[PDB]
Amino acid sequence: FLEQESGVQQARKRELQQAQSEAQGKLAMLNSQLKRLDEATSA
Amino acid sequence: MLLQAQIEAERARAAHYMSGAGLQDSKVGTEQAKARALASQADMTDLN
Repeated sequence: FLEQESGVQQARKRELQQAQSEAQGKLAMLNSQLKRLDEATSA
Repeated sequence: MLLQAQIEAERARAAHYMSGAGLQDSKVGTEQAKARALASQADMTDLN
């Protein structure tokens, strides 16, 4: 009851997925440009 | 007759009744706990 009244109940449940998905996708896609730079500098 | 009717019956009845009294005094606490739990559940329902 305490949680549903303005706590982790509606704090985390978005935080978890949004932060995880955003950070993972952004880091992988930023590594994409690193892979492409390696492509350019190799062949 | 008399020997068994006294030792066997009455003392046993006393023991049984004291045990029952102790059991009731124990059950009081479970009643308290049930009351508290139901109050909490009602609070949850009202919140929702």
